[PDB]
Amino acid sequence: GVGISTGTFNNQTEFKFLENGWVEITANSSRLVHLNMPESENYRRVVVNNMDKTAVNGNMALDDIHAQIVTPWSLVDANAWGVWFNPGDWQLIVNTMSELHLVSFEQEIFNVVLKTVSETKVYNNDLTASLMVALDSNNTMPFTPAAMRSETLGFYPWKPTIPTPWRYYFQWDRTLIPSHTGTSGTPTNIYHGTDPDDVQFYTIENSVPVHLLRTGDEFATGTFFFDCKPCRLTHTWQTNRALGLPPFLNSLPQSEGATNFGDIGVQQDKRRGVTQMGNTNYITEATIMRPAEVGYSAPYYSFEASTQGPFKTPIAAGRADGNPRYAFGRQHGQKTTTTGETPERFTYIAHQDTGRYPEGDWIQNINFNLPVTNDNVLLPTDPIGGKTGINYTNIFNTYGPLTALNNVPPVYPNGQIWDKEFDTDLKPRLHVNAPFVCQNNCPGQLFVKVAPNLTNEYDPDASANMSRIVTYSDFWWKGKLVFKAKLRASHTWNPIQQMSINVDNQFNYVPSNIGGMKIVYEKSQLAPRKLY
Amino acid sequence: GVGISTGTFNNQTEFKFLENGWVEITANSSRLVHLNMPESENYRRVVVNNMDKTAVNGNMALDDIHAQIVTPWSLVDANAWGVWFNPGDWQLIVNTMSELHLVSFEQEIFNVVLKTVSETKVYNNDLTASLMVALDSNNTMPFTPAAMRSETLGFYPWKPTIPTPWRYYFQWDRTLIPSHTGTSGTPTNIYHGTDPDDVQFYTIENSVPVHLLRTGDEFATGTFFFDCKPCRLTHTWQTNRALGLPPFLNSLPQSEGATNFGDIGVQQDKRRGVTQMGNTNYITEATIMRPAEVGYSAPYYSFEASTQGPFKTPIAAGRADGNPRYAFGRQHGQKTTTTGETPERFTYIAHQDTGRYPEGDWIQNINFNLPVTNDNVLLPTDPIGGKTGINYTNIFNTYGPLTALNNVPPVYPNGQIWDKEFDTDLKPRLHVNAPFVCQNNCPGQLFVKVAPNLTNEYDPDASANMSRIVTYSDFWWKGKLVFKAKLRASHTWNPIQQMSINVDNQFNYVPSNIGGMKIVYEKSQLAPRKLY
Amino acid sequence: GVGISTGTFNNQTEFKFLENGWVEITANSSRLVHLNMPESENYRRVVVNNMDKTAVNGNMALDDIHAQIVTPWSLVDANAWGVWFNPGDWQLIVNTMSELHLVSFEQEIFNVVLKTVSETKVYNNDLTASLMVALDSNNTMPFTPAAMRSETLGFYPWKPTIPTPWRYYFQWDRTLIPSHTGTSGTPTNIYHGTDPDDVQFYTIENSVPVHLLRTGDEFATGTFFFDCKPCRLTHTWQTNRALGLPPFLNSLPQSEGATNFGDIGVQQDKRRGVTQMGNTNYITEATIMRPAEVGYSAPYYSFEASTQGPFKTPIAAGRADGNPRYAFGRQHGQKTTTTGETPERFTYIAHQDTGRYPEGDWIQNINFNLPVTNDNVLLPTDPIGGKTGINYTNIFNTYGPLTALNNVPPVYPNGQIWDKEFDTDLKPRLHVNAPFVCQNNCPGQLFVKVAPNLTNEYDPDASANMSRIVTYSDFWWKGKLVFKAKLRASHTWNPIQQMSINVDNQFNYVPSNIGGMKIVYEKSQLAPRKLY
Repeated sequence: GVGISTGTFNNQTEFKFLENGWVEITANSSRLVHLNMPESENYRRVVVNNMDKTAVNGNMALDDIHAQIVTPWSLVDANAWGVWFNPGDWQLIVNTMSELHLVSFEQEIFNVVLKTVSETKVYNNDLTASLMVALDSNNTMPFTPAAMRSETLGFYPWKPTIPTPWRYYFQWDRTLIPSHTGTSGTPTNIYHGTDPDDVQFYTIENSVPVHLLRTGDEFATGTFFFDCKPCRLTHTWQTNRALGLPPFLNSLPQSEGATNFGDIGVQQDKRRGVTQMGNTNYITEATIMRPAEVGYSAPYYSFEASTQGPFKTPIAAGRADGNPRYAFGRQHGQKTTTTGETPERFTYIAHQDTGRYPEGDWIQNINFNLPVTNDNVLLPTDPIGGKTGINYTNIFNTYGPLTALNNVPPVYPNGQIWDKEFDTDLKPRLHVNAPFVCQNNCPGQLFVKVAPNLTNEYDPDASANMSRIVTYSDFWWKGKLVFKAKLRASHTWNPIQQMSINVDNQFNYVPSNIGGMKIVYEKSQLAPRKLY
Repeated sequence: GVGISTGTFNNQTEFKFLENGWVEITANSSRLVHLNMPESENYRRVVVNNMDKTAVNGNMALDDIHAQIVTPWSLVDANAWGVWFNPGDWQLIVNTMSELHLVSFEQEIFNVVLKTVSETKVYNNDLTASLMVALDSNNTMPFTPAAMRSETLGFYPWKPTIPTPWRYYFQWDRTLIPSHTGTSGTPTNIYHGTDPDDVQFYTIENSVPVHLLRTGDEFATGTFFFDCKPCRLTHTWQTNRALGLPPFLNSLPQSEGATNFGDIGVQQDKRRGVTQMGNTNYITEATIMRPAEVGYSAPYYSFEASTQGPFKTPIAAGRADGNPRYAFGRQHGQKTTTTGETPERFTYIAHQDTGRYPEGDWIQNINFNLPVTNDNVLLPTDPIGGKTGINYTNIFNTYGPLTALNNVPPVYPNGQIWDKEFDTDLKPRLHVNAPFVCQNNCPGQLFVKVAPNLTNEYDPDASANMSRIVTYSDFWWKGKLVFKAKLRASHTWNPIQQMSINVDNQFNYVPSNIGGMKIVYEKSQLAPRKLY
Repeated sequence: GVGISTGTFNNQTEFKFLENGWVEITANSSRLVHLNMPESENYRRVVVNNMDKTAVNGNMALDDIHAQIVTPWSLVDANAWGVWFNPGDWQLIVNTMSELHLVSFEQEIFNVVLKTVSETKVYNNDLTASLMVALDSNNTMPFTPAAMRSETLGFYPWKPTIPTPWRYYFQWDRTLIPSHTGTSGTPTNIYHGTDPDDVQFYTIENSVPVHLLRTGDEFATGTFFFDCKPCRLTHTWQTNRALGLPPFLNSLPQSEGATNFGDIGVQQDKRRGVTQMGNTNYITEATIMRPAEVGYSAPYYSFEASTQGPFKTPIAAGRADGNPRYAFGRQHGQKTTTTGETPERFTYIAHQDTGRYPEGDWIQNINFNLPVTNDNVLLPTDPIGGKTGINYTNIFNTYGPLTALNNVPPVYPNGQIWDKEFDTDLKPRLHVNAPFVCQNNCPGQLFVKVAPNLTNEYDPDASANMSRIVTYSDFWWKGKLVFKAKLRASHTWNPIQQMSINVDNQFNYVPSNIGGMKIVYEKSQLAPRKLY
């Protein structure tokens, strides 16, 4: 009946140790989730069109034109690290573990409460009303990770949280020709509507069964199981210069200090080795044949425009370009006592040295007369197409068979845990948004809604919105995400980098006078790893 | 369902008589515990700083500076004697039983009722809301015995009671250089913040499971089992002067009265026996060797300072130095019909003679010429450091390998029953606050809270505190605390001191005209026992 | 056979993971040890008498007068942390473990080579000479921890080492009456000789069976197994002021910032609680009855005289006094390429707050009037004995039955691992120099010597010392030490302090331009632990 509890609340992280240095990290999590009824029971097709902003020349990158189907449902999304680990648990993981697997995931909605607002205000229990709950176990609906809009569940167990009102992308065609300031024409900036071939109008009611939980009942998902390749909590320092055997230092220093450098004792054009610039006798530090290329140069800040308008091309690793800029509100790390709509932001400068420094690059003629003349060398200071501010590195691309990369690091507390693989025939090698990629299916999105409490005056043949007795739900969500992780080993003599509390960062991890609480970014990959 | 009770109030105590002179005393205690919702859901960090009162010189001992983590949860603490035994039961224990063991302890919360307040006031039941209940079975939370503040459950079975709002100490660093009145200038009274090395921030949600009871189901703790050493309900009178064989008396008195003393026959330098004064022939009751020292002189009213500011050095046995002074409110013994904030107070003058009388002490020179001259004896009339008010016994310690001591007596009704042993590598001989001390684990602290009963207006991103439906709960708590105790035997001819109702103390044990009740303090070690 | 190798070098650390969160840590250590022949074969009794330095008044603590037996043997001592663990392994231990047991120890000598020098210098193999090796399995000889003098095996595997020449204390009687500068005359400073009742002359030749290893043979000390209680790698932040339930705060702060404190609502004389002060109604955080006493005050820089001369009385834990100060050489952590004789030094400021701050002490009269008048309070500024520098806290001792204490922390690399328990009938609670103390037996000391290669001219009747063929030995030593440690768990929300490499300490842990090395000290007890 009504008065019997339908479950329990758990936010314990349990570390169970196993054979051979493995640990099973059972990250229990639980939250009180609050849900108002939808603005309308209908599905809407809404077009956003900021021609007011993009019609100003030069503001082409501020295009927000898109079409979306607004759904009368809300999504309970736990796909962010902050939902699962408090910072001490994260410290234990990143300091102690080396590689990290994702094992299982399960959810439960329980202790549903429904309450109506009446008349001053009087709140009364709707013991007869129901909470509609759907689990897209078959991945029928379009996938939408809430982390990329900072819309996941909250990161504090003691604060209630809300689900995101769900929406998905309808198809549209849009063209936006680039223009700079002072072009003095009108660029073609128009919206073409929808290709009829590519129309899709999903609905929760047709796609998936819906359970009508009243108050004394509980919903439990199955125990999902992943098959992902490992994430690694260790970074690589070795660029191309670091791979392989250094040259023999024939003349070592005889006294201490920084000024006493060591010298290679043989002329550069009578050294012994192998090089790929075959016409050149010089075997330098920079020209000797390495096995492969670590990382790749990319055309940074370039936009392709498919039919759906311009978009920034992704970059695998940063030096700046590449390093993501997470921005988030008060559920998700900002000081909860802050006043204002301005979000807190950080750029995650990853530890991995896989990236590039474009100002050091250059191209030069095949003849390779080493005291290069200006005509024989193309430098980052040189213009392309007459534009002083654009140089060749902005358009350059060195991706090739010899390129070697690392998967993107975890980004606690805001970043994703998992993402689903593309449905394409040829599939991307790495996802820039999440470390683990579900290979063939991913956890079903859990959609939640409060059923219509109709008024006695309702008449479906009338055109106006149906009068609904105002009702809202509070319900408890429980989740259990299991990881399998390997404890590290101290291969090297020296101590490694480790996450630590210090005088500077102390008060980020304890509340203020008035319960002001925050969570700060903590770097996931700390220990160096021998790439070669 | 809703309408079915889930437990029986029981405040009896059985005395079950086992073979071989042991009684299993089962104490049951039941209380209606009333719980308002917390002032704020967020964990707060609050520093208290009475610089204003400690900056005036001489007020060093009034130092109240501390930091604490004010917590939404409230604690149900039953660790006091008055919760379990009434004066009649306590009489039957102390008057008849020589030693007392703890056996087991268990708790049950039952018959939860949740109610909501709406503005005149109308009180309505909320069958959907839930009491949040958590048990720290693992003792992972910081231990907080409520008896030291007199915030335990109430000691009357009929009155309802309230649980203590929970809080625990945080790190802080402080220096308070002392100063008498008339000091030239201000001492360094300053607060240094918190060491990052020492930060521990605990939360119930991340540490222990939590149960969302609602109105219809119970929470029950398994039978915890103690292993503590016996508390002995009998006191020792024998000072060093009363250990061993008294001297032989040659001239016994021949008539009655106090004037007719008996005399030892032979001169003090011609007596026989063992002294521990190698250069002295006088054998006297002060000088004759004894097996060991009962009790120890300790530096009385010595305040001692750590990183966290000054504190009193505790003392194991009092004579009024050392003897504990309890201040307590109307839940816990004061006459309930009295007005005013002012607590009732007693000082527990224990029977046992393990204490000291500092004004009688003295130290004299090794040479030990008998009628000791002024220069050769240091008396308690003599000033250390020129301070007339501070004689040597204030600065004096005689703890040693020969010190013998008793455990602290039980104090009824306010004294603690059990206490947790320290996680130090070297553990103290006794705790001055409770007779029994848990060797390896102690009963789990029971935390309670009422869930956030939100309103429709809630937005987690809003800076202001969440709007909550004003909720309170009453839940019946039932405890069962089992002891095992040994019946005494009459070894002496003479009868022993006993607790008794008399014309003076009569009306302390029955209610007043308007139903006021009190519980006076009762002495727990009445029968004398043989030390040697 | 001469040429067959007799062992294998091993300096690896294996971290082997057991059930239930235990890690078996197998530290292997291997060294080359160089042993010249003794200066003379005879046992020598030598007395050191530095009257030239201590006859100057005030040079009392510079007393070095002692007697010792200078023994031809040399001791191979591995009893120090740096012999076994490098900084990376120690980082893993301190950052990831919680308690650390000590399991077993074994030793080996292998690949012995003997050589002789003939006059330019010619080096010739001594195929027939032998190295005397003696294990004192029964501990007949006095235990002699070389780490006290910083003469253990060196901490670098790739650098040879030399063993300490063995010596032990003979008995001597001494009196040194102290004096200050400007004392009237030369005080008693005399060497009395030796008490015949206490004479003990030990020879390795008579007390242990001596093995003779030529070149093709080994000696393997079988596995000794310890039974020591665990060392804890966590530190206790709570002092007495932070034990128990904090006082309830009525005036919670309503705005951010350190300058907005909370306040207790109730006046100090109307405040509920318990105090060990029978005549004081003021309950305050200094006076409230804590369970026991964490730490203790001791007479700081007190020197005490035995039969054999003055010595520093030791202190269990420091704030300064009590904190150990190490002086160590090139083998044991100093920059190996430094010129000069001066040792490198550090003072190990342990993280535990069990120490005292003597400037905050005060003692006040039993009446306890609050604005204390000068006569009624003794401060650390007041003179005692008429001396202005010495104050009462130099004499004071707070040690009592209520004292709780922590064991000595590990000090990496120069501190001991184990030490032998004293043979006294009552044994100390702790040792100030090793974390583990062997309960009944401790691993045997290994004494090494190169046997005499006599010349043909030898005659025992000759007055002069014998003639020897100048010879020395190099032998490879290997040892294995096994620990059993428990991995930590993240109880707190907040991260803990952790050992890390950073820009300040980066070049401490890696070799220099001309191959220098150092080992900087590293703190053991990092993570906080709760007492109560």
